[PDB]
Parts: sequence; structure tokens; C-alpha cells
Amino acid sequence: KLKVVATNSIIADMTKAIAGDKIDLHSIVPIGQDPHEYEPLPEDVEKTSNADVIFYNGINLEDGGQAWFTKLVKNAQKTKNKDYFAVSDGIDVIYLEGASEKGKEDPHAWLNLENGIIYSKNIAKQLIAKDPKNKETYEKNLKAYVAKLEKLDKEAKSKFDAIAENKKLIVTSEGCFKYFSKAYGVPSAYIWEINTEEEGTPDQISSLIEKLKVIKPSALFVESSVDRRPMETVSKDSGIPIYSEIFTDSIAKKGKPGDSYYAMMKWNLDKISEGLAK
Ligand SMILES: [Zn+2]
Repeated sequence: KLKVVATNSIIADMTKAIAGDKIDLHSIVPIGQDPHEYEPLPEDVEKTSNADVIFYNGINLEDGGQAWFTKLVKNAQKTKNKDYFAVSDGIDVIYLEGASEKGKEDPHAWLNLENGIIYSKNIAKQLIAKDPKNKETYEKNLKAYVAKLEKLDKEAKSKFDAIAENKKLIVTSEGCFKYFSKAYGVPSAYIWEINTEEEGTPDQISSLIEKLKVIKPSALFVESSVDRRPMETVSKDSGIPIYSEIFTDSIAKKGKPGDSYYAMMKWNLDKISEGLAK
């Protein structure tokens, strides 16, 4: 069987949807952990060196010049577009605020379901290239998975239609909602823009508190992969309740609602729309 390594649980889950029984799949970043900065364990280094295919997000999630995945593949003498593949290739890239330069991308493309489809098609193409005798399975599974994601994307495009503009604001700890905000017409705000920044100074909390006095949503949200303390402080100081945990940089643990890319996005759409409509 093809040996496949994925950098995190979101990419690994998309790969499972395409490949099912046919591959030997290893996922590096544990569920619930930050995928931006991680220290691979010896088993991760071994599996990466022995893999036939390595999938990573790209666009400044784990692949900055000094970032953990770049070091891993360079130490292993692996080559981009031969051994390892950025599943985000082909998306319309959004950058960090005020930026336009390579290396300053916003990585969170998968929160737009159109980009989840792009990721999945890229995964399927590279699995078919390296394991052509399972093409029938990969293509069949891809076609059904894409159809399912497209139906959810159509739902997402009208999910927030009944909510007034003066309370359409998704508030999370990390500024990970740019692609969702652009695709689905719901602006977003944050404590820290990206996880490599300082995660929750009193000044960052104060900046968000001041923003929430201008546009005041009925709910805040907190991601499954961050320390909740900063958002608990935002909630206490603003009086706006945390409505639900949501899934941004990780799927949920197995058996918990949201334990796949599809299920985490359905969860996010339901919980965010329900909380904002209060
Ligand atoms: Zn993130």
C-alpha cells in the first residue's frame, strides 16, 4: 500500500475520504493541537522519510522558512512536487492584514468549502499519480465527497441571510476566518491574528473589547485548538457569552461531533448561525 503522511488532522481526514482502505496514512499534528508550530516526534520523522506521498497545507501554515515542516522535509532531502505537495495549490490566496508578500499568506483557506474541494481534488490527483491501480476508488470517492461538500457550500452561502448586518461578526481567538468571511459574507474579528503571534496579551484583549463596542454580536466563539483563557476574559469584560466551541485548526477527537472536515464545517455553520441569531 501507498504510504501517505499528512501534516494535520484536517488534511488527513480529507485524504481518508478519498482513499479509504487503500493507503497507509499517518497524521503528524495530534487532534486539538496547534498545527502552525509543532515539534515532530521520532515516529513522525521516520514516517515522513519513508512516505511515498506527503501532504501539507502550505500558504504559511507550517511552511515558513524556519517553520517546522520546512525543516522536516529539508532534513529528509525531500523535494516539492515530487515527494511533498501543498494541497492549497490553486486557491485564491488571502494574505495577512496589510500584507501582499510571499511568506505572509493567511493559511486558513479550508474554512471556505470551495477551498476544501480544491484541497480534496489535489489530494486525489496525487494519489492517482502514485497509485494508478486504485484510480477507480479514488475517483469514485472524490466524486461523492465533492458533491457532499458542494451541497454544504450552497447551504453556507445562505446560512446568515436572516441576520442583521449590525450583529454579523464572528469573534474567535485567532484571526482564522478571513476565507470564511469572504466566501459567506460574515465579517470576523479576533484577539491575535495568527497563532505565531503572542497569544493573548492584555492589550490584544483590550483592542477586541473596544471593537465589540462598535459592532456587538450576540455570541463569541472559542476554537478547540487554543487556550480558552483569553476569550473567557473577553467574554467577562464584554458581557457577551461564549456560545460554543468551534473547529478551526483541527477536527474533533474521534467520536465527538465535528470529528471530520465535513462534520466540523457543518457544526461550525450550525453553531455560528444559531449563536449570532440570538
Ligand atoms: Zn490557525
